[PDB]
Amino acid sequence: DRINTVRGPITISEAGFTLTHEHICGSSAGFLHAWPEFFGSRKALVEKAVRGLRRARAAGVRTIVDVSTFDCGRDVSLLAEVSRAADVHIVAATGLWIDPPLSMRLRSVEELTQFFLREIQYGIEDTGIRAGIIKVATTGKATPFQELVLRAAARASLATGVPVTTHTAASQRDGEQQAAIFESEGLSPSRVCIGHSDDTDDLSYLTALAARGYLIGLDGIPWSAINASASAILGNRSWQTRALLIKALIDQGYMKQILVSNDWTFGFSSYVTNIMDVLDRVNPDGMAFIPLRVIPFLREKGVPQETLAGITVTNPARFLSPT
Amino acid sequence: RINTVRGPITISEAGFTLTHEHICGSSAGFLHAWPEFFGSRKALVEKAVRGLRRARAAGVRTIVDVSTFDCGRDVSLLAEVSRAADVHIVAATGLWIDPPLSMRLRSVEELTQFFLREIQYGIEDTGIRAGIIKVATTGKATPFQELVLRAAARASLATGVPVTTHTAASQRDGEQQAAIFESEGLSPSRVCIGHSDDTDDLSYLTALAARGYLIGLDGIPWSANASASAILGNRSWQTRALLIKALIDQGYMKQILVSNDWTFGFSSYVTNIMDVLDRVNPDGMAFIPLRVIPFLREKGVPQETLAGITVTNPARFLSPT
Ligand SMILES: CCOP(=O)(O)OCC
Ligand SMILES: CCOP(=O)(O)OCC
Ligand SMILES: [Co+2]
Ligand SMILES: [Co+2]
Ligand SMILES: [Co+2]
Ligand SMILES: [Co+2]
Repeated sequence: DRINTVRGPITISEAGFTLTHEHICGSSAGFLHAWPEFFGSRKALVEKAVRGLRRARAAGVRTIVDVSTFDCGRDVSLLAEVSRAADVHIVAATGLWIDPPLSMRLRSVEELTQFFLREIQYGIEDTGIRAGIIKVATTGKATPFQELVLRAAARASLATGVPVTTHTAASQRDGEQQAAIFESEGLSPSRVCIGHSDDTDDLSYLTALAARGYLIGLDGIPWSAINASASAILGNRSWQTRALLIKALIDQGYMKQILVSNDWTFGFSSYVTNIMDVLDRVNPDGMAFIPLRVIPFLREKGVPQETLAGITVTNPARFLSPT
Repeated sequence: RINTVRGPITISEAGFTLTHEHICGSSAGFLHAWPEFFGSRKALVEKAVRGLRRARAAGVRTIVDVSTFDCGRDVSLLAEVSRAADVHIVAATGLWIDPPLSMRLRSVEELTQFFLREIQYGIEDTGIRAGIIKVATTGKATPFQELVLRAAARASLATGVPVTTHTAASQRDGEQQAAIFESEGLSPSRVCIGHSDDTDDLSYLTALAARGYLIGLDGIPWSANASASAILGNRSWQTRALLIKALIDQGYMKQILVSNDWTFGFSSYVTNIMDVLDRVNPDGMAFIPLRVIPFLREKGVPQETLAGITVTNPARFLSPT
């Protein structure tokens, strides 16, 4: 009874192979509840999510961390249903993403701290489900509100021991501004993951954050566009280029600071209409891309099996553990 | 028949109707995720029930809650308060000033499907159908706001359900809204140009009323630090109320819709705004029948005209045609 999941508290050993940055549905607050037909139906979305996590479990995955926040349309009741049906542990998230509504964006740091603490200590909505991770975001230079979210995330993390994970515009080196704000609040670097870090080839930026104790979120491995709307989100860099960054950080002695994931989803309303149809053709493996296509690739390049097992099992366990 | 949060009602059951009100001004999913922001869900229900009972004792029989999906409309809350207070509440579809990513990236065809499902099928999984479409512009319409107005027009034309708007009246938004609605084939009699009491430009108001539009003089009690005087304004309630008399004197009594634009919870603004609002207007939703109606009677407006504005006009507006 260490890590909080959508099914209740589980132990460190029960976690196993863990994908640290995933989504069941990328949406907006109240959207799935108000317009389920957008995704065909709520039943069609549940079935697509259950089939996907079952194929991921058959490939080796035992736990996924759903980093969808309130404004990313997190519906913990959906997460609970798909978790139970697929028999895969799902860790829920609190925090705020890139689309906070007026009722969230006009709040103070004290109020946001109360909201984050409520979702971790009491529960999310009326479900009783407690969050086991805090997700925050910046897209370049932090807005005055985003600074308050990062400070509230840090204050909520120090009071509960629950980790913090971030969304970044990696090419603009956001991890450094996020890191500076977290440390100004007294938050330990070992409790933070700088996500979307595989969107850049700047190894100097990655190794420096890793040297301070930060976990590097190399979470968008299958995202490649090799269509203006699809190119702007997937990027023009291959999956191999993103995957070689895992090898590059191991070679420099930072195997303990790596967190790998797919940043996959089954429903996607916070982008263009038929993006889910384009995404499932680029990567038909889905969340099963890390154990099926990325792990045997790194084995062919010379990376040992024990260090890859240390990145997928030991690192997320230490990260998700309340300390 | 008009759809309410408790089901369909006849034109006669509507009675004295306030056409632009809110039980709670919030954001989508907010009340469900953070009810303690309002003290508790129970505290918000209790405040709303007492406020609606005060409105009922003053003569109000129906309120039109113009809160949209993005304004945090919770029809289950509206249903609970309507039952306890014995006041009919008409719910709304449409989009307000804060659409999230999943809404702002949608096409006109997709938004039309959404507005239609809330009117024809129901809101969420509640079975409660919307009886009005709420839209918004804050100055010149953004490309997205133009799509919302067109989708609102298409939803209205397929159902007969009316359209009510939010405007930046000082910038004369009603003229552009009118042009967009008319380009879609929407009859002016199915549209209310709201927040029209935010301007003293009578020429702009009469020009729209002459074309057949309903003029929403909906923020009568809104009068005044920085955050307070920003939305409230420097003009008195009497100046806002005299716009009702000014339009009757020009022969447009049938084109007037009056309301308070009140709320019992407000999270989509600064923290203790509710404490500021409750002292500016202690009457709440009872402001229109308790203060505005006797004021207009003192100025020479007949009771038959006032009953025409508060009972006849809203009934004709809400009735699907
Ligand atoms: C996946 C949907 O959310 P996101 O990770 O912010 O999108 C960019 C990868
Ligand atoms: C919640 C009410 O929002 P609004 O009617 O746009 O503004 C009221 C002054
Ligand atoms: Co992200
Ligand atoms: Co993500
Ligand atoms: Co308005
Ligand atoms: Co309003």
